Amino acid sequence: SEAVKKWVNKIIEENIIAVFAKTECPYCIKAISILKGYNLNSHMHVENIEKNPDMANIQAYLKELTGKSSVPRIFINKDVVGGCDDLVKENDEGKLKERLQKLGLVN
Ligand SMILES: [Fe+3]
Ligand SMILES: [Fe+3]
Repeated sequence: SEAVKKWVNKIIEENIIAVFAKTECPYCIKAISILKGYNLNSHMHVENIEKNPDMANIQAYLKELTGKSSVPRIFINKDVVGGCDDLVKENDEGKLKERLQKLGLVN
């Protein structure tokens, strides 16, 4: 499906911060909370791909784009951040703040 790919693409391209998640997903919730902690709400979109008839297609495409099919899947300005563990590594090592500074999202 070109449709599925185009839909995922629109989410990644129209939102600087894009998070693909699922229902009752602790590491989705943790990653989303970290990002909101940087006051990124206005530029974030969270998509629950479990509430979707094409979940498996979406997951397979996210694997093609990022190397993993699991949620959460996190993109920042179309760059692959990865999962919540990747986000925690970038956050602790100063890379997440640098990303956001280059985007004008944090001073
Ligand atoms: Fe449950
Ligand atoms: Fe949505």
